[PDB]
Amino acid sequence: ANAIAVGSERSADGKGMLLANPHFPWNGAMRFYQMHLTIPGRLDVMGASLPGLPVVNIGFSRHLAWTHTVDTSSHFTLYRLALDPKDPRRYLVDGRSLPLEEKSVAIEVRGADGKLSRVEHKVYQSIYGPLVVWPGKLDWNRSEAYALRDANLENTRVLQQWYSINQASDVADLRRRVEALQGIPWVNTLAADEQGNALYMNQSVVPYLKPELIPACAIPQLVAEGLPALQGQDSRCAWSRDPAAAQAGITPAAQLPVLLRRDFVQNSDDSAWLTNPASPLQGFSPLVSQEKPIGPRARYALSRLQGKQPLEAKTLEEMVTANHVFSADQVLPDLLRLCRDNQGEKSLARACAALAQWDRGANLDSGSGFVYFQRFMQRFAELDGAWKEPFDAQRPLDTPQGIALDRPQVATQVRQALADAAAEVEKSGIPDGARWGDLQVSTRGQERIAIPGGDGHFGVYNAIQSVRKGDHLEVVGGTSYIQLVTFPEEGPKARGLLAFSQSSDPRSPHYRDQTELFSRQQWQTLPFSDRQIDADPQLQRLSIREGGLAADIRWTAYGVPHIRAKDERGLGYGIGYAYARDNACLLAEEIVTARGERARYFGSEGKSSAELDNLPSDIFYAWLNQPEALQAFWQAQTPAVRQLLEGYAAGFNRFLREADGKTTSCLGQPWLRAIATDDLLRLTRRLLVEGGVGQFADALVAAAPPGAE
Ligand SMILES: CCCCCCCCCCCCCC(=O)N[C@@H](CCC(=O)N[C@H](Cc1ccc(O)cc1)C1=NCC[C@@H](C(=O)NCC(N)=O)N1)C(=O)O
Repeated sequence: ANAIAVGSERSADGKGMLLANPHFPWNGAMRFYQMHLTIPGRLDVMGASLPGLPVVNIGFSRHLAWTHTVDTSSHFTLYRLALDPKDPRRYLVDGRSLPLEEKSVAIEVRGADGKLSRVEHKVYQSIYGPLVVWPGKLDWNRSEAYALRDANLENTRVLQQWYSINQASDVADLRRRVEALQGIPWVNTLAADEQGNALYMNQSVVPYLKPELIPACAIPQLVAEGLPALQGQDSRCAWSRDPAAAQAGITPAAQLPVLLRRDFVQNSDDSAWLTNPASPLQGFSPLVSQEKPIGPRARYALSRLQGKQPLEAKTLEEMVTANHVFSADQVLPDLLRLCRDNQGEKSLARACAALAQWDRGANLDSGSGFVYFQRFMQRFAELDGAWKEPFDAQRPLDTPQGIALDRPQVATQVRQALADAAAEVEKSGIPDGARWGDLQVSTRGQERIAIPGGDGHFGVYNAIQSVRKGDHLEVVGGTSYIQLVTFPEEGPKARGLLAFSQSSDPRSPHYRDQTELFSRQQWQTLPFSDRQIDADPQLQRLSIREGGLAADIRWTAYGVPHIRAKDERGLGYGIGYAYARDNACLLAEEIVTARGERARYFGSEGKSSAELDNLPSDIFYAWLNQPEALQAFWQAQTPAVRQLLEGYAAGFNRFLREADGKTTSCLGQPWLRAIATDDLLRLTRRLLVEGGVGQFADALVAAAPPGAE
C-alpha cells in the first residue's frame, strides 16, 4: 500500500488531502468492494471494504478521509518450547514439565465416487498456543517444538473498531476512537481532514514485552530472519500485561507511534521511522518499529514530496498514473554505460537496445526494456558490494544508488547478470518490439485487458503483481481501490476507481467497466452528496423489507451502492443484498472455506483462493472456527455490530431467494445456500488471523509429535 496525507501547510487549497492506494488481491476473500453507508444523523461514510464486512474499511466522510497500509510491527510471537527429555508430548516452563493440550477436529471429504469419508486431526496446544511445524525448519523433535500465539485471536473489537472509525468526524476524533478501542489488527492508519491535519498511526494489536526483557527473551538467529521469536520455556517471556492496554498482553496505545503534522505524512509499508523525515519516529520497541532502510516506493514518494511547494490533487494522482520505475534511476545510468562499452558481444545486443529505448516506465506503451530491467534486478539483488553508494543510515533517501562498475569483479558480475537475464527473455519467445501492455493483462471472460503498473519491489508506486499464465502475465493483485479526497467548501470531492470493477461475476454489467477505465487510467468521481448521487443518469433506487429489516438502496454508475437505513440491522440488510447481487458466488465460496467444507464440496484435489490445499485448509478453519470460538466471539460483540451482521445475512439471503442467474453464474450449485451470522463471524476471524497464525495454517496442520498416529 501507499498513502499520503497532506496538511494545510503543503496543500494548494490550505485544506486536508489524502491519497489512498492499497495493494490487495484481485480475487477472493480480500477483494475490495465499493459502498456508501448512511444512517441519517449518526453515520454517512463512503469507501471500500472486504467481502463479508458490514463496515467501510477505507473511505471518507464529510470532513475526514482515512486509509490503511501494512505495518512492520509484530502481531504474533513464535515461542520455542523446551521439551521434557522423557516425553516429547510435555514441555518445560521454568524447568517444570507440563502436558500439551490435545484437541480433535473432524473433516468430511467427498471421494471420487461421490462417497463421504471422515478425517480426524489432533491439534496440540501449549499455554502460548497451537504448535506449528515448518518441516525441516521448525521441527518437532525430542528437545524442542514451536508454538504460535496470535494476538488477534483474542481481538474481539475488530468490527467495533471500524464501525467507530466510520463515525469519526475528523483527525482528532479518529485518533481518539482508535486509541481507545485498540481494535486494528495489522495495519497502519493515515488520514487527513478538512481543517488541514495530517495523521499517521502505527496503532494496532501488538504483543507487549517490556523493553528490558527483549534482549534476553528473543531468539537471535530467528529474529535475524525477521521472525518474532521468544523463549517459550521461561515464564518471564510471557507477554507483559499492562493494565492500560485495551487487551491483556498487548502494547498500550501510548507506546505506539503517532505523528500529527500540517505538511504531510506518508507510508509505503515501511516502519514509522521516515513518515516525515523532518520528524523522525525513533526509540520504540523492536516489536513495534525499527529504523531500517525504506523501500523504493517510499523513496520515490519522499523524493517527489520534498520541498515547500504547494501540492495539487493532480500531483498526487500523477504520482500513481506515471508508472515510473523508480529503481531504474539508481541502476539504469550505470547499466547503459556498461551497455555501450560492450558493443561487441552480440548476445547483449537486444537487451541493450531495449534498455536504451526504455522510457523507465511501466505504462501500456512502455518498451520491452522493462522486462529486461526486471530480470536483471532479480540477479543484481543477490550480489554483495554491487552498490557504488551502499546503504548509508544517514542518507536513507538517496541510498543505495549506482553500480560500482569501477571494481573489476562486480563489473564482470553485473555483465554476467545482464547476459543471463537477457537469455531468459528471448528463451520465452517474446516478439520483437512488444510493449508492456502486450504482456501484462487481466483476463475478463474470454478477453484480456491491458493493465499498467509494475511490481512495487522495483519502485513502481502503482504496484501490480502478476504471474505467467500461458502466453501472458495474469494480474493477481496490487492497486485495487483508489481514493483521492479533497475538501472544497461544497463538500468532499473524491476521485478514484476500483481497478477490477465491483463484480467478480462475468455476467454482471460491472465486471470490467472500471477495469477498462483503469487500463486507460481515467479516474472517476466518487459521488457522496445526494446532489451528485441523484443527478447520475445511471441512478437506480429500490427499497426492500421483511419482518424488522428495511433499506433504501441507490446505485450510481459502475454499480456502486448507496445504502440508507434507520438502524444497523436495516443498514446491514442493504449491504448484504447489494453485495450479493454483485458477488454472491465469491462469498458463497469463501464461506465454504472459512467453514472448513472445501473437501466436502470439491474433494481433496483442489485449493482455496489462498492457494491452500483443500484438506489442510479445512482442518485449519475447523480448528479456527470451532463452535466454542464462534460463541465466545459472538458474545463479545456490541449490540450494534450484532445487528449489522444479522442484517447482512438477511440481505444476502433475500437476494438468493430472488436470484435467477442474471448476475449469478454459480446458480444451481449445492454450495450456494442461505448463510447465517456465524458464517460472517468465520470470514471475520479468517481475516483477523491473516497477519499471524493464518500465515502458518499449513504449519499448524503439520504439527505432530515423535510417534503418534
Ligand atoms: C477484519 C479485518 C479487516 C481488515 C481490514 C483491512 C483493510 C486494510 C487493507 C490493507 C491494505 C494493505 C495491503 C497491502 O498493501 N499489502 C501489500 C503489502 C506490501 C508489502 O509489504 N511489500 C513489502 C515489500 C516492499 C516494501 C516496500 C517497498 O517500497 C517495496 C516493496 C513486503 N512484502 C513481503 C513482506 C515484507 C518483507 O518480507 N520484508 C521483511 C524482511 N525482513 O525482509 N515486505 C501487498 O499485499 O502487496
